[PDB]
Amino acid sequence: NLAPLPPHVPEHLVFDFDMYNPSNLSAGVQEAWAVLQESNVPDLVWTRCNGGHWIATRGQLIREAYEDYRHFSSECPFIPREAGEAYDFIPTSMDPPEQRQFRALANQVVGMPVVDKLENRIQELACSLIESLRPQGQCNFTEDYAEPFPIRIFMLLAGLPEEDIPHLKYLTDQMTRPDGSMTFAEAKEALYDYLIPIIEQRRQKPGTDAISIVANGQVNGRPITSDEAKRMCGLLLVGGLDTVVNFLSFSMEFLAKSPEHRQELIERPERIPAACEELLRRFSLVADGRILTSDYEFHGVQLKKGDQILLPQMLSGLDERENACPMHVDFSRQKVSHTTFGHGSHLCLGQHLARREIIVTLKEWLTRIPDFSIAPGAQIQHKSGIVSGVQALPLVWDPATTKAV
Ligand code: 7HE
Ligand SMILES: CC1(C)[C@@H]2CC[C@@]1(C)C(=O)C2
Ligand SMILES: [K+]
Repeated sequence: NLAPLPPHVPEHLVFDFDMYNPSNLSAGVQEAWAVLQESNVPDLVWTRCNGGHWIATRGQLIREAYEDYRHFSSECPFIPREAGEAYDFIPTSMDPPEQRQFRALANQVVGMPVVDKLENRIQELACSLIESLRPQGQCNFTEDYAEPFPIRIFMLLAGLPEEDIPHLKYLTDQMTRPDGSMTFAEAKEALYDYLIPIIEQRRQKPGTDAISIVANGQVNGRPITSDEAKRMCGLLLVGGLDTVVNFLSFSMEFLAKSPEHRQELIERPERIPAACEELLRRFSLVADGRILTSDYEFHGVQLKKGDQILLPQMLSGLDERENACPMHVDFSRQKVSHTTFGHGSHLCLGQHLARREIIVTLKEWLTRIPDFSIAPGAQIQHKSGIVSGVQALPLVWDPATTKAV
C-alpha cells in the first residue's frame, strides 16, 4: 500500500512509483523507470510506496546528492527503511572520512592488479562456455552464461566452492529483488552465517584468496576486525553474484534484437569497449540511495532529517538533458554520461573486473555466434529492485552461421 503523506511533503510532488514493481515494467525495466522523466514530472518527487521516500529523477540532482555526503548519508542507503537500517556492508554503508580507509583493502582483492591475475582464466572460461553452447543453436542465456561466467570467476577469486552457488545466489537475490520469503535483514544474516566460520578459518590459516586477504588485511595500518572483514566480504559476494550477472543479460537481449548493432561490432570489434560503455549507460541497473542527516532545502524542495532519497543510476544515463535521444543505443555516442558505477567517493571498485567480463563476453560471443535472435514468440520479462534484472532470455541461432575458433 501507500504510506500516509508526511506533512512536510506537498501534494504536487507526489508520484507513487514502486521501485520493486514499477507499473510499466512490461515495456522494459529501464523504460519503466523512465516514466519519471516524462513532461509532467519534477526533478525530485515523493513516492508513498515502500514506506515513503524521495526519488531524484535527473543526472544533475543525482550527481549533486552523491557528492554531498554531509547532507546525504550512506548510513541508510536502501529502500525500504528496514533494509537500509539493516544494511551495514563496508565500505558502502559508511561516509567519508571513515569510508576511505577500507577502499584500499577492497582494491587489493577486486582492483586492476587482480583483474591482471585473472585475465587468462576469464578469457578461458568465456571461450569454453560459449564453445559448449555454440553447436546447440539455442540457450537459456541467464542460466547458461550470464550466471556461471561472472559467478564462477568470483568463486575462484574468493576461493569458495562452486557447489555453494545456488544457496549464495538465492540469498544475494533476496537482498536485491526479494521474493518475500526473507526480509533484507534475514538474507544478510544468512550471508553472514555463511562467511563467519570461513573468515575465522582463513584468519587462522591464511590463503591467497580474496576472503583470506580481506580477513588478514590492514586498514590504514591497523588490523581489520573479524566483524569489519565480514561486512566487507558480504558486499563482495553481492558484487560477484548479482551485478554483471544481470547486466550481461540486458546487453545480450539488446544485441539479439538488433542485427544492425551486432554487425557494427562484427565488422569493427575494436569498438567493443566503446559499445560496453554505451550499454552501461542504456542498461544501467542499480537503485542506490541516501538518508538526510538534517532538514535541508535541495532544489527548492524541503527535505526533512531522516527522509530517504533514491538516486537511481538509470535516471542519470537516460536523462535527455545529459544524453540526447537517451533510449537510442549509439556506439559512436560522443560524450557518454552515466553514473552506472556510482559517483563521488563510492565509485565502484569492481568496475575494472566488470568491464573486462563484459568486453570479453561480447568479443568471444560475437566471434563464435555472430548471428542470434530471441527465441520466436518469446516475451522477455524484466524484474525491478535494488538491482534490476532479466527473468529469462531464450536465444536461438543457426549453428551453420557459427564458427568454432
Ligand atoms: C566483486 C566485485 C564487484 C563487481 C563485479 C562489481 N562491483 Fe560495484 N558498485 C556499483 C555502484 C552503483 C556502487 C556504489 C558500487 C560500489 C562497489 C563497492 C564499494 C565502493 C565503496 O562504497 O567505496 C565494491 C567493493 C564494489 N562495487 C564491488 C564490485 C555498481 C556496479 C555495477 C553496475 C557493476 C557491474 C555491471 C558492479 N558494481 C560490479
Ligand atoms: C550497490 C551494489 C551494486 C554494490 C555492490 C552490490 C550492491 C547491490 C551493493 O550492496 C554495493
Ligand atoms: K544501516
